[PDB]
Amino acid sequence: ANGATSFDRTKKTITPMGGFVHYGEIKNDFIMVKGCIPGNRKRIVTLRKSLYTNTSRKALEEVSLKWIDTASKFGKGRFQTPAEKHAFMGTLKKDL
Amino acid sequence: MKVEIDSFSGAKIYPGRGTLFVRGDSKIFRFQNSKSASLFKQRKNPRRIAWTVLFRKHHKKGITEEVAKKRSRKTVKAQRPITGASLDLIKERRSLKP
Amino acid sequence: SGNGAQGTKFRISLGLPVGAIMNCADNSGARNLYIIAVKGSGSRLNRLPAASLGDMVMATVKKGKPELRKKVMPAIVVRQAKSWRRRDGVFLYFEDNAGVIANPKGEMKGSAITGPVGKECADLWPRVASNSGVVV
Amino acid sequence: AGMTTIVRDLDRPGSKFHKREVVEAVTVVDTPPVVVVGVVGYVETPRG
Amino acid sequence: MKLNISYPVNGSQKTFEIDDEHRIRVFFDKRIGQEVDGEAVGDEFKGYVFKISGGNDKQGFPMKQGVLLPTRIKLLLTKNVSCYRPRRDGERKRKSVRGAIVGPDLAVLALVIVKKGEQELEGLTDTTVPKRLGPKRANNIRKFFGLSKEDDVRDFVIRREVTKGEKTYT
RNA sequence: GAAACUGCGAAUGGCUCAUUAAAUCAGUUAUCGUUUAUUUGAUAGUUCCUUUACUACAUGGUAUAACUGUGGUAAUUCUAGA
RNA sequence: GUGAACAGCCUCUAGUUGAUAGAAUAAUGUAGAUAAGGGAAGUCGGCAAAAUAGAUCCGUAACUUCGGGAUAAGGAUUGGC
RNA sequence: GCAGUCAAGCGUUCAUAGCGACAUUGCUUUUUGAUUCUUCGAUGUCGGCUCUUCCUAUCAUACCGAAGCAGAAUUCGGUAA
RNA sequence: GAAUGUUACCGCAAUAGUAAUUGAACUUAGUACGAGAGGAACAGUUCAUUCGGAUAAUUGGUUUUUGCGGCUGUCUGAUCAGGCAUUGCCGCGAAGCUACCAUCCGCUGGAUUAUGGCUGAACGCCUCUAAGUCAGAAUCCAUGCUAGAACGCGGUGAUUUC
RNA sequence: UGUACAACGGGGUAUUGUAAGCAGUAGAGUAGCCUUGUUGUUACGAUCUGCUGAGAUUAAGCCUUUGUUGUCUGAUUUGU
Ligand SMILES: [Mg+2]
Ligand SMILES: [Mg+2]
Ligand SMILES: [Mg+2]
Ligand SMILES: [Mg+2]
Ligand SMILES: [Mg+2]
Ligand SMILES: [Mg+2]
Ligand SMILES: [Mg+2]
Ligand SMILES: [Mg+2]
Ligand SMILES: [Mg+2]
Ligand SMILES: [Mg+2]
Ligand SMILES: [Mg+2]
Ligand SMILES: [Mg+2]
Ligand SMILES: [Mg+2]
Ligand SMILES: [Mg+2]
Ligand SMILES: [Mg+2]
Ligand SMILES: [Mg+2]
Ligand SMILES: [Mg+2]
Ligand SMILES: [Mg+2]
Ligand SMILES: [Mg+2]
Ligand SMILES: [Mg+2]
Ligand SMILES: [Mg+2]
Ligand SMILES: [Mg+2]
Ligand SMILES: [Mg+2]
Ligand SMILES: [Mg+2]
Ligand SMILES: [Mg+2]
Ligand SMILES: [Mg+2]
Ligand SMILES: [Mg+2]
Ligand SMILES: [Mg+2]
Ligand SMILES: [Mg+2]
Ligand SMILES: [Mg+2]
Ligand SMILES: [Mg+2]
Ligand SMILES: [Mg+2]
Ligand SMILES: [Mg+2]
Ligand SMILES: [Mg+2]
Ligand SMILES: [Mg+2]
Ligand SMILES: [Mg+2]
Ligand SMILES: [Mg+2]
Ligand SMILES: [Mg+2]
Repeated sequence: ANGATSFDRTKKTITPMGGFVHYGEIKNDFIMVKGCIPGNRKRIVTLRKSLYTNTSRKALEEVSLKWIDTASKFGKGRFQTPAEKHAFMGTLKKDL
Repeated sequence: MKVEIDSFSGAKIYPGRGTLFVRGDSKIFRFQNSKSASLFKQRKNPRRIAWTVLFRKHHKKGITEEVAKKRSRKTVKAQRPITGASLDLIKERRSLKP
Repeated sequence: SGNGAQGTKFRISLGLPVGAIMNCADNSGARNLYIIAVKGSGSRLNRLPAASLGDMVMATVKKGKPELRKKVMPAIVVRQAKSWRRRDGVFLYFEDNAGVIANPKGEMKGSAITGPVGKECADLWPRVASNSGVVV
Repeated sequence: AGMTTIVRDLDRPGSKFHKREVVEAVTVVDTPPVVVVGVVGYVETPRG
Repeated sequence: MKLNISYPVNGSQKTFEIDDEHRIRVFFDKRIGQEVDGEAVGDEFKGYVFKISGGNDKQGFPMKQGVLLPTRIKLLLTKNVSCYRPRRDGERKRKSVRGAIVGPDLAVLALVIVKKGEQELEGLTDTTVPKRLGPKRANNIRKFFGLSKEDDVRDFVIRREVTKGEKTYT
């Protein structure tokens, strides 16, 4: 329930279905940061404390997520979970 | 945070996904992706497009156990009998005979 | 934007450069509006001024009651057709480019607005909130 | 690792989106614990 | 949103107010008529099964069984139909209606009890309100008391007491 | 005797003269070419069922308003659940 | 064969498979394409590019030396069985 | 082309807030002339497109001093490219 | 990229470059001032322009994924499945690249100019100035950011035997 | 010589939109044999339907893998 939320609560991790594209899973502690970061997927990055105390009010805002999109990135993502998928889908020629 | 559905394909649209078309009459059409959105622009009719919810509903596809039975009901038999008339004598005058 | 607009407009994709002609959506006799300028726009050499939903322009009436032609009037862009994006994350587009002639204070010359209207426009101009039918 | 969308309410008294939800883009950095293998001290000089 | 609950055994009814999304959210995506297990909505309601009978969203428009949809739509309505009372013979009016599918936009949800809980509810299982009128037509009297066609109704008709000051009547 | 149901009426009246030139309208015809509430006159012994172990005729069925109560909406001759 | 066709496109007979080669797929190019919203605002100038197109049927202005203008313009249609 | 000095006048009154005659001293080399030193065994003309950089005699933006600056607006000036 | 023992890792920072820009609304406030007409600003807030560096969750573009499907002509007897038509044509199209057509981010200290002042003589008075000194700008120096001197430098690891 | 690497295979993710084969009382229809029909029969017929959100493709810069198979000392050079 790592990519779950107080408002979502469904046990799921941040890893999108089929995984992150060109990376992997993320089985360790992770940093969710607003927006985009220099560097590309798989690159070593260094996160660093601010050099000043920002009174911005843009910072100082204390966020709480409602929801974290876990749908597949590789292709046009429909479903969050294989559970949720199997729900809407119905039953297919393989299955149980 | 609503999850809408595709006015063409019948697919869940989770937030910030696909496009939203506002037609001339003010009818709003929501698409999950550029597939519906283009099939829509092409004047395709979802009931003829085999992978559509709408198509599947009309063709009776995979629904099964939603047409299977269930159990929802009650058993009650309670006695009110009437307002302004003494409800004491409403079960004394009701013992029936037959 | 500018004069008489109450509030501030968050940025929207610009779909209407100068010389675009947009449907005139009011009852004031103008058939359409040809955009010669976009109020509050910037300066960068060779960049065409371009307007979005709820923008104040300066237009001429290319088709319509001859009393409305051969002159400049302010106008306000109520419909886009170039998909923009809101902060609630939805990319949405109307089916036509449409505006309604107004005055410098932002008061419509016409009594009604035929067709829907962008909310970003209604929030910004009150007298559009008046004449508007279904909004967004 | 990648990026993904988020939905959260907005707290900005004065904004047109105050208390309405916004969707926002975020990235995720795979960040297992580092291990401390050593210490290095530095002294000041007129050359730095 | 406000819950409006009925006990169609005692004739009891009373409302309630729930503000928590996780409590409410049990009702979302559920239609009118779908049953609800009560521990989800509260601890008092554990063991109670609720039937979703209708309700009104904000701005007040009623729901309508059968529309599906979780939104408002405008329909043509004729005689003998919900959310409309015809003013004139063969008159139909095009009126707004809220869908049958529950949503966070609902200001009131209408509820009906199916199975009793493990605990009594204040104004529902505790209090019982009697039916206003009793049988009037002949054979319906015979089916409230089971008399056959011999027993002669006239003494079995209900009699309601009332007082005129110091004169009590029947 | 309120309310409400049920019935009947709201297609008469009143106003206006925009459209309309073989249309209307007028006088004169036709319905052996039709529909017609109401009014008025008449008009109905037959209804079941392999037809002795009979079918309520001393009279068969519920489901609704008003009402009672719980409600929704800024708002209407709005109406919901019970 | 398709089609009005000695057109384009595919094929039989015959004749070729000759034109330095290998590995990559940076910039910039030469030739071939596409692009949301706007639509000549570009520019000396719509240069370039795009748009149009076959047939059947409907329809067709000024003006004219009466021969034209005219495929004027504008439309509908077209597979398979 | 730009900038001074004298201060007769202008500015209701008031030479210099803002201006300024008759005179007069200068600066500038995107004006035009004058010259003919270089290039006639050749240094590719006008304009635009594109792009960089520099000047300041500052149009805007920063902070100021004047005003015939009540406010609002404007004008003159300074440090400023 | 040779050479300053070899090779490796972690660093310093001389010098050089450097970056942010402008506007509007809310509020202040129908306020200060004014007879009136008119009519500000400082702090606070929400956005925006122009510029810059990134980035691709999402939306859009691109299509030889020649991935799936459709179509014309013809050729393989038909069938299946395919070839050719300088990538035959069409619809969708993953990935990648990519767009103020998309999203995210753009630091704060010091010293000064003009100018206004303090103290204060020269000149018993007077003066921001002569000595000394306060406040001060989109300026300047640093902070920050990009290089890292291939002839500037530090710390550290391991350093070959037939 | 192992939480090794690779080539396949499996699973997920995704793309298209229902494969071939067979079956049918679907099919505007149409032929043929007589025993001329109280569905007479045998077939042929664009298309439709069912098996079938099937089939095909899916890292070439997607994710993953207990299975399968294979690989694991060739070359040069350097010293205060
Ligand atoms: Mg796409
Ligand atoms: Mg230009
Ligand atoms: Mg009348
Ligand atoms: Mg009934
Ligand atoms: Mg050659
Ligand atoms: Mg060649
Ligand atoms: Mg190229
Ligand atoms: Mg294309
Ligand atoms: Mg274009
Ligand atoms: Mg034009
Ligand atoms: Mg021009
Ligand atoms: Mg030009
Ligand atoms: Mg010319
Ligand atoms: Mg010209
Ligand atoms: Mg020319
Ligand atoms: Mg040309
Ligand atoms: Mg095209
Ligand atoms: Mg046809
Ligand atoms: Mg004076
Ligand atoms: Mg004077
Ligand atoms: Mg004088
Ligand atoms: Mg010469
Ligand atoms: Mg020479
Ligand atoms: Mg030369
Ligand atoms: Mg030269
Ligand atoms: Mg004065
Ligand atoms: Mg040596
Ligand atoms: Mg005010
Ligand atoms: Mg005054
Ligand atoms: Mg894309
Ligand atoms: Mg193909
Ligand atoms: Mg050829
Ligand atoms: Mg940018
Ligand atoms: Mg700092
Ligand atoms: Mg000094
Ligand atoms: Mg070095
Ligand atoms: Mg070193
Ligand atoms: Mg199928």
